[PDB]
Amino acid sequence: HYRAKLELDRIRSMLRGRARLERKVGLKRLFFLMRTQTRYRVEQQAHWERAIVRKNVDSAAREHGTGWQHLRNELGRQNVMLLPRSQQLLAQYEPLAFRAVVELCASRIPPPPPPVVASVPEESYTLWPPASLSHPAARVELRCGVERVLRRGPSGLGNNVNELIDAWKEFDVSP
Amino acid sequence: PEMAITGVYRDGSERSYNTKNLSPMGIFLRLNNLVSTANDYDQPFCASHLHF
Amino acid sequence: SSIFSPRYDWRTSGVHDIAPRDEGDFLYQGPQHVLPGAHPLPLHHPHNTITRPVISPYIPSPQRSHPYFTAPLPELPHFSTTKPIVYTYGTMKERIIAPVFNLKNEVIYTRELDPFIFGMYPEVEELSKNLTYWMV
Amino acid sequence: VYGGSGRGDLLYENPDARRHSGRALGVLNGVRHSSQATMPESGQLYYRKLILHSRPPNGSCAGLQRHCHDTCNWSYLIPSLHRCAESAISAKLWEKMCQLGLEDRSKAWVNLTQYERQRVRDGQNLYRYEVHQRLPLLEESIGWAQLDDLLGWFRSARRAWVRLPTSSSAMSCRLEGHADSRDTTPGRNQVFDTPERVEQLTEATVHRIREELQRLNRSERSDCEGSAAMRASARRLARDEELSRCVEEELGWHGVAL
Amino acid sequence: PKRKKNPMQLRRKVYGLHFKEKYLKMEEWYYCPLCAEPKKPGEWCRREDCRQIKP
Amino acid sequence: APFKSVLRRHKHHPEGLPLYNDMSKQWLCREGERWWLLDARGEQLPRVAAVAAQYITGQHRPDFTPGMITGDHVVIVNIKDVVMVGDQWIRVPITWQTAYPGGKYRIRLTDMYERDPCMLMWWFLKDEVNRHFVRKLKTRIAPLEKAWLYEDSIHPHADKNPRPLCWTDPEVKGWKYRDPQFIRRWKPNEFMH
RNA sequence: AUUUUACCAAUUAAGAAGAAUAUUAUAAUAAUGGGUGUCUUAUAUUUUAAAUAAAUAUUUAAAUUCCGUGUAGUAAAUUUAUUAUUUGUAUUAUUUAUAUAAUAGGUGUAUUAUAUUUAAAUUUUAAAUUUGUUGUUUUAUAUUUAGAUACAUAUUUAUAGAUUAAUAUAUUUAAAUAAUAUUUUAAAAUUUAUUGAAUAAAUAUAGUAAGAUUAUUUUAGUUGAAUUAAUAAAUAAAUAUUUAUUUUUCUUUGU
Ligand SMILES: [Mg+2]
Ligand SMILES: [Mg+2]
Ligand SMILES: [Mg+2]
Ligand SMILES: [Mg+2]
Ligand SMILES: [Mg+2]
Ligand SMILES: [Mg+2]
Ligand SMILES: [Zn+2]
Repeated sequence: HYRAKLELDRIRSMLRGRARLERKVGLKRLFFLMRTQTRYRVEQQAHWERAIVRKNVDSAAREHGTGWQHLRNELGRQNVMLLPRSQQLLAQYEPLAFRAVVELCASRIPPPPPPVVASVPEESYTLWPPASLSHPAARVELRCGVERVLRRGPSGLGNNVNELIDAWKEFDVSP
Repeated sequence: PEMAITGVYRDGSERSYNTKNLSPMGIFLRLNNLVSTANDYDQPFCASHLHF
Repeated sequence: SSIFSPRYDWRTSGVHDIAPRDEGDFLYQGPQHVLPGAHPLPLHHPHNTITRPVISPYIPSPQRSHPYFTAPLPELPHFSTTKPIVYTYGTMKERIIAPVFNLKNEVIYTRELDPFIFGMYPEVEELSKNLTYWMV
Repeated sequence: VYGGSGRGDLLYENPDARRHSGRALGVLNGVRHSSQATMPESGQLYYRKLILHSRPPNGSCAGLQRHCHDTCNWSYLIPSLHRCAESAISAKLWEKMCQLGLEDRSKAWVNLTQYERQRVRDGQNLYRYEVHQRLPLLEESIGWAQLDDLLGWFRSARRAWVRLPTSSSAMSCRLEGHADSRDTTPGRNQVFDTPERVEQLTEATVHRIREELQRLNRSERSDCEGSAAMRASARRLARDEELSRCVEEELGWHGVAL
Repeated sequence: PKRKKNPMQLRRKVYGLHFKEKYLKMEEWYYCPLCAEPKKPGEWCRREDCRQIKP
Repeated sequence: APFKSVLRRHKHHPEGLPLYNDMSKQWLCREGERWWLLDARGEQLPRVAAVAAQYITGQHRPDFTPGMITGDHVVIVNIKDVVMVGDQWIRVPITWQTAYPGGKYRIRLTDMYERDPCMLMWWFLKDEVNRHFVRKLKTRIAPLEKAWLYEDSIHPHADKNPRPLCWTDPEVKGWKYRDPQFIRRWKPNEFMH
């Protein structure tokens, strides 16, 4: 049996009275305290914390005219994906933003469509070679890739796509 | 020699690690932990402590 | 304490004095600085040549099988082994000649050893058996 | 810094190291969280503050309801240095050194034994250490010092055989050590220019001795003018003469001239 | 059923008035005008002066 | 270690019990305190008690913290005209226990109403509060003092200007009804094509 | 006109020859009962007998026999011998005290849920016995200190069948020759003596009642089965330690 004695000896100053004066009583008290605190943190703390945050968000929504039920359902529908912690943070520190979220949920704005399944380009069915050129599907994939490259932030590569695709022609030395 | 490494920071704080019969790889790891931490505070990791 | 133990690193300050000594403490200059005792291999006994002098023709090197001679020196009398040389299962399979010394710290001549006696390559199991029997 | 060693304490205790204990540290007095056991995070300011302020008052801490000794007084700091010099160098060795110096001008040291040489060196070292310790309190008390102790400031140095610097001599150089490794943490009163601060302190105390002598002379002259008669006490006359001769000789020994 | 009592139960007695008025309480005294001694009002000295007149 | 002194206040003690409206504790805020008016004409007792408690305990605030006991002052008016559905004023029991043996007092809602109409509202507020705060005497007593009950319509709280709090009961619901039949309006283009 | 609320806190350096011809084995050479503050004589100062005892023994066969309680000279006077205070503190190891104490005048609270300081949220302590696994039984004031014994291993000299009841028969492959020990406290009065129910021996033994049995952070199988006294019938099952079978298949499977 490994009784946590040498570790819990240093926390006896937090206790009072006989538990702090004597050793074994304080060690038993600290052992029981740590065990019950671990049990509560594992199996019962999250329930109370999430209930508190849910009640705060529900009160913030009721001050605007809705409830936690409808707000949560419409957030899931509109696919906003905001955790209750973030909802509470917005309700407490960004009331205008939270009110705008509520107005979005209340309005008849079309929610985004489901993600489109990855399709195959029409050129993949073309005979190649038809009889030193690139595959048409591969060229279209490269064009879409360069488009996505230029779409993310501003960079010195330029907005045009043909000149950036034809970089191997530039790197090629004229024989 | 005291089998321990000490880190003295730019605010007088001192952080010591025990390296008795500890491999040099572990010694290097503890030294990098020393140079990585600032040793200016100690706060838990919770939803209320995410933002300082 | 144990390495994987919570009691191992609860002494987080005070073990060292912030102020260093003025006679023996020094700063690390850089990679070209030769630290006293620094060695990549773990040497619990860091004894070197000067502190623990070795007496042999050559310093034991990975190129040389044994630090002693391999062929009789033409300027020193060579004495063959009293009994003929046989190479057994554990012998070094190489000729070993030791430079016999005199009481005046001068090499007198060179005498060949026996690989069965001084060529049986050591083994930790047998060394540990001997040591354990002696200490018990 | 509160419990271990104060500002003018000659003691040296590492506040985080329990080197004055006959038992392993079982209970930690200053504890804020249950996680302070397996990793007390000591050395951080916000926790070592709690620990060192929960520590009890020691003999030098002078707890609140208990009386606190007068330490910042020049009239106490000077006899401290004098008693340290007497504890370092005995009277017989002091007389032998004085005779040897007045006879050979620091040239016949061969008569002294190696043990006596080492005693003199250790005494000079301890005097330098205690001067480095008392330097802040001395610079604090230089304002309201008295002439007797201002002269004892040089008397103690002469007795300890330490020539004070002026812009043997042991206060001329600093302790060797690279500035990148020397201790510089705040909260610990440690001067870094000892030959530069003690020299200006000697200049200031010379000016203060001159001011005190002039104040005594002016007070005597004003008293004589108020009495409208030249009737001086024999005690006061003898005291003035002997103090003038003493300050002259003891400042000439160190090398300072008014 | 009797058991050891914690230090808190040992300090409950000083909260009552019975403990305060018994042990820790000061006196109302003055100086005997005839003996120059501390004297409580009501109790006198053996001397002839203190018996005839009450100091 | 925290320590609560045994020498606490008592009802027989001459110092008496305090008013949380007058206290100045740390966990008691008074800046964000609004005054609401709640008319109880027709509204049922448990519903009006829940609506009042949700504003008393400060649960309607987004920054509500269980420790900090902050809330709004609700002034309930026309408690004498409160309405409960039939047979409840006679059947609903209110019981309690006293220190004497066999002292199990059991009174009807009618009896408590003819004694004092405010007692019913106070009892239901106590129940709605103890539903969530029963552990700490502070958290279960301090909210109740923020309710200002008044039997008749008159009240001295005219300076605070109580706002007429509006609240909707969770009972309102429209059961499906028959689709009404009406004549259809046609269109010339529809008749053409 | 006097005039500082109640409650709430802490073990640490140790001053001193107040630590040694010190404890326990170890000496193979002496020995007529030791009694100093002692001290006349002894019809009054006598203990002896062919056995297992202050003398103590290098093996596993066979064999009497209704649990085989078992091994013989290695040398014939040969060097396994009952040793002891100093010509090494005898040497070599091992162990060792229970006298002496200034420490803080207030961090959480003040109408009552029990340490982590933003106030809430959490609980009644452990170890054994109860197999109908409890609400049954028993123990624990605290501090310090004693307290319990199956060898996790095998390097060249080197060489290892069986089988009939027996006389016999022998055409089949290996091997790291090493033994010594095996919880603790107790559950009972008979024994062997002595002195007028006590005294001193017996780890004697109880098919054996009951309890205690010192060492965290770990890395792989079954959670109610099995149950045939006794001529030629494939096989008891669980638990645990080591250890072995890579065959097909649409995925899976602790045999
Ligand atoms: Mg969790
Ligand atoms: Mg307090
Ligand atoms: Mg002692
Ligand atoms: Mg003999
Ligand atoms: Mg023990
Ligand atoms: Mg198995
Ligand atoms: Zn009198």
